[PDB]
Amino acid sequence: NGLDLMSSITFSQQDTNNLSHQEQEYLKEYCDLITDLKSGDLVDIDLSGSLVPPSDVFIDVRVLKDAGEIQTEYGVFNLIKDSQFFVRQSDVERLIQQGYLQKI
Amino acid sequence: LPAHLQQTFSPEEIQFIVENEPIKIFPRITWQLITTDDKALNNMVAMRSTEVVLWIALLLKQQSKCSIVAPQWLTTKELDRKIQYEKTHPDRFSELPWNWLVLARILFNKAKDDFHDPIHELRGKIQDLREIRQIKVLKGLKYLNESHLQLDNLSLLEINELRPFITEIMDKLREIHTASL
Amino acid sequence: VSPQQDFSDLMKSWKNERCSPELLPYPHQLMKRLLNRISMQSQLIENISMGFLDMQNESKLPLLCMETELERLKFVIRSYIRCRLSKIDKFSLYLRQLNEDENSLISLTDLLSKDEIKYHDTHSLIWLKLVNDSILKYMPEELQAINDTEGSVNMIDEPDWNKFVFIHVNGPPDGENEFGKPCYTVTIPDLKEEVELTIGSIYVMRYEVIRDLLRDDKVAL
Amino acid sequence: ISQFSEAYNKILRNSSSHSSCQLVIFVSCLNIDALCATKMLSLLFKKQLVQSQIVPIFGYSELRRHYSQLDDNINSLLLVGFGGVIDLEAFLEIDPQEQSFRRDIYVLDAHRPWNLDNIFGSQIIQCFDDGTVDDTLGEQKEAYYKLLELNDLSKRKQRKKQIHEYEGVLEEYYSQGTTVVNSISAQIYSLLSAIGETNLSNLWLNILGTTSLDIAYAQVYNRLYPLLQDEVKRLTPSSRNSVKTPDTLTLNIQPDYYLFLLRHSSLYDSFYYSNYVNAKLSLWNENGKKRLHKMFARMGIPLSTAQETWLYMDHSIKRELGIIFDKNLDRYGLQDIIRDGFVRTLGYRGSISASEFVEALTALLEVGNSAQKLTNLRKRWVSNFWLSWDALDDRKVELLNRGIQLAQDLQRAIFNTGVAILEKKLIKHLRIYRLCVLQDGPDLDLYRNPLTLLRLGNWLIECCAESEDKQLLPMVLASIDENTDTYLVAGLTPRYPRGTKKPILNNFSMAFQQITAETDAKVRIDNFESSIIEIRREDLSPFLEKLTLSGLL
Repeated sequence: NGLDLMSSITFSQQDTNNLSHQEQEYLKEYCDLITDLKSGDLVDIDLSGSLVPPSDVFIDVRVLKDAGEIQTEYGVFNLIKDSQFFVRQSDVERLIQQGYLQKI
Repeated sequence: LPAHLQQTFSPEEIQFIVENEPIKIFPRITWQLITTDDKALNNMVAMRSTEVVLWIALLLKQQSKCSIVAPQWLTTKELDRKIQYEKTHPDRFSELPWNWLVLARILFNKAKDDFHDPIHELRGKIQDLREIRQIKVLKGLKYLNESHLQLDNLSLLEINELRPFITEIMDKLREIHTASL
Repeated sequence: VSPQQDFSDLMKSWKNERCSPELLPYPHQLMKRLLNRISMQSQLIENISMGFLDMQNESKLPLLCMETELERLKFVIRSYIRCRLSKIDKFSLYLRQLNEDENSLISLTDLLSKDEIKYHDTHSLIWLKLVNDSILKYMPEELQAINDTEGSVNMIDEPDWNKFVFIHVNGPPDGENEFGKPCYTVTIPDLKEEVELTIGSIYVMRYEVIRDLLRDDKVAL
Repeated sequence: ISQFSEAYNKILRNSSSHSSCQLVIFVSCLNIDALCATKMLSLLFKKQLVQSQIVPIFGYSELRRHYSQLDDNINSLLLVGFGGVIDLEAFLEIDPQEQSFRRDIYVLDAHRPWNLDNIFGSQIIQCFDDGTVDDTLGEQKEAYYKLLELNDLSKRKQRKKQIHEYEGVLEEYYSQGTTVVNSISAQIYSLLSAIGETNLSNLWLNILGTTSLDIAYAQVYNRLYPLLQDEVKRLTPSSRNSVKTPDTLTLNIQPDYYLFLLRHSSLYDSFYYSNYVNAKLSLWNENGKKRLHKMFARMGIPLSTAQETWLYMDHSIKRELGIIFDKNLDRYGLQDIIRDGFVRTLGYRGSISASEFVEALTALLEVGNSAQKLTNLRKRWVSNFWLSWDALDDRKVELLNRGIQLAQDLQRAIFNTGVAILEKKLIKHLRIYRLCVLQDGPDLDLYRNPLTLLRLGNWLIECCAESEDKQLLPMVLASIDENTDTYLVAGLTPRYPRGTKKPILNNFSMAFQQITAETDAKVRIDNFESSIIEIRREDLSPFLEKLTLSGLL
């Protein structure tokens, strides 16, 4: 999840309806369960992301057919297919999980 | 849910760890900053050595605002006494900085032009000391028993690569033997 | 009490955590003073970053430094707790059985975080609720309770104290436990005779024999 | 009109920030010079860690889609290779915002003459005109201070007579051919040396830049060798080898050849496809093909040894490669082959000729990848741009070779088809100028790219004229596959046989704008270059007739 600005659980998990609704209730209840952990910290977290440590600390992201610009948080990165942004690790973590960024 | 690896460390994580070790630097510069854990420094004097943590030296090296010192143990003339001392004690692994592999990867990526005679030499030396030492580990690994091992002086990376293996088949081995008495 | 020391202890805790087969006490005294400290510097850097634009009709370095640092240490604890929550996910039952029993120390406000306890009970709840409308309907009368039969078993597992963990021996010498020839500590495995332990050398053994050394932090993992 | 270092400090002060920065440097467009420039530029930014947005623009019309759409916080803008011809102040408009204007658009261009509206009347620039044409250039200087702001009947008549007096000479200016003075890269390096960075791969970027265009003239480049060779003298990896050594291990001077792909292809195929030699020896002709073999009979190089890849040829032939050519080539009139060139050796991988590298990148640009189709195609070129951008990096060589296996193939296409033309004698000498059109051919997919037709057009204008009396006459080409009769037609410039008296200033730029202003029949200047336009087969023929007359040259 998914990740900035989560901001809702949607379009994820290609299994969707094919997987049993009994599990999906558990699932939605579970991400609802983790929203509270998100709400205790005050880290900030971003717990969902950054399993792999920052270096260093600016990277280069090459657009991958994404539109864009949807980068509202922090700044309007103005997403544009065939455009690489010499942007720090901060918004890279959040945006790479979605599927916009490609090369770290 | 850490997923990977998870029981062993990640190769990257041990660099993430080692970069917390301080080493000396040669600042070109002449705010504050307190940061948190640094404690340093009064404004660094150009052409004056000082002791700081690694990740900041690397950071300030990307901007080439500082020239990292070479470690006294990283030299080819120094390494020579070490492989000489290693061939001649096939049992013990000698004396290691314990980070030496990972510092050997890190300080060669950028700082390489700072070293005296870095080229085609030290990499040849440590790729070697990372050879006979590795096979010596695989031939010292036949003596496996529960529960003891002397791995003596051994790198963090070397620990991390073979960890799942040893601490798994020790958990198949010791598992029958504890349970058969 | 120094920041650097709280950090060294943070790292120490992090390693000891990812190594050991089981859960460790929740270190609130430190982890909370860091959870206050980072709330301080994250506000401070945004304040100095915003005040910096006023002198603007210089050097971004201590700001970049600071910020990178904060990314690193905000990673560290996030690995920590993201790990512990997993071990809670695996030990939920065991912990439950540990809670219903009197002796010795149950979850309380200590063994788990005031944040973690919520995660534990809610996960446990929604899990039981999942399996309840899924496969227990259709409920065996003996199998009503989730606990030991015994056999096999279930869970119970895994407070496994015999698992191997790489350990590196470090701690202040008085010259407590040093019996020679080099140094501390005992050892005394139950199945075998002492090695015993030498301090400049890492020795892999069971987690149980060393748990007390772990408590004292006389051996890193 | 400014110090490079000071323009730099300006783009420094408006830059830093948070959420920084913000600047978009526009890399444009299809010209290898652009890469050469903006890569050392981007590396320079990464040095001070200044965040940047870098855009691969193709169409000149395409730039409007960008600048008009996404701009928010960006106080300092940078642009490359555009605006020297057509002014963006009118094109973008601007509309002054807030003196001490908030946004500074730097425009870097090698093209001349500058637009009149650009240099004088400072709004968006901050011009890069420095230092090539300063000049004066008194013709643009009197163009404004006179014009602006401009018994009484004779003073009115006198005044107006003066106004037209300035307007005539002004009309001489800005109506003219577009010709590159110096490679933008060179100047970025002049900007770079004042800051104090001597970096080796940087310098290699300069060498790449300069040698981007030697396919087309020099023109000043013949005297650029001091400005490079001195710099190659300002550094050195080691006083003596010390073989190799595995690191530094850098660029050096060698007797390089306009000969094509000497090091990465077989020798015989390296003459047979080379561009300068396809002319003098009449290689499209079967009767001339033999003359090559006679060259090899003169060299004593086996035919079988000529067919073998250059890495593996015998050592004796290598040591004699700089001699045998002296002994022989002189006799065939081929005496201009041997340049003093630059070659960077990566050691155990191989070595690479400055020029051949450029052949690799060009190779990358077109291959190895109703308005929806053209947009999607130009898009494919935009993606492909980065596939070409990556090859510049040292750490990945593995794909650079994917360029070269293409660069060979392209020639094998280009040459082939090129010969397919001369067999039918499709050249129309006309009267005022030479002209051609390809009505049919194999694999027009390769010919879609502007630069492909720049190189085919180049090998053809080079082939028709050795010289080859008389009257170097600019050439025209056309091709069509899909996108419903787009029939791309690129302007060209004559080639002197190494003895070049005048720049000669391609006039198609003007001749096309005269037609866009007349009946404008399906005429599209959409491509960034003034020499190359688009047309439809319906309106191409009346366009060709209106091209024939009135001739501006």
